[PDB]
Amino acid sequence: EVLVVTSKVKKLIKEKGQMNTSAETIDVLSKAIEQLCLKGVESAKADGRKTVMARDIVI
Amino acid sequence: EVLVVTSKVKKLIKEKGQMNTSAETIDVLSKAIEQLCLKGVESAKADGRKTVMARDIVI
DNA sequence: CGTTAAAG
DNA sequence: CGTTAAAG
Repeated sequence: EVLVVTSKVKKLIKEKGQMNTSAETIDVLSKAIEQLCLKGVESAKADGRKTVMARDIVI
Repeated sequence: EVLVVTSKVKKLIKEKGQMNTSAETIDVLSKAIEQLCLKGVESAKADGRKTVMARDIVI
């Protein structure tokens, strides 16, 4: 379910912008990781590989 | 440094694609979270808010 | 040691 | 910020 380290995302946002982070922001970041991983699976399989690589995460 | 839950990203990729996940893939996912959070800070500040919200993470 | 509760 | 879970 939760694919981001909430404490570290909040520490980064507080330190860089002096701002809080909503529960829903954490949810969007987790869903974003999920979709990157699933599209990374498609890309590695399309190339016949058994490993998702950095080049499979299109950003 | 590491903003993704590595064990859960690897579990997701293994379960969904029967594939391994490279060290460099985890690094790209962490860098992707970092850039989303920093762009989220810019968006919330531009709107004069003290909270990064779901609508500040443009995907 | 990051997450979840709830003491101060 | 101490307690409760569970990632590393």
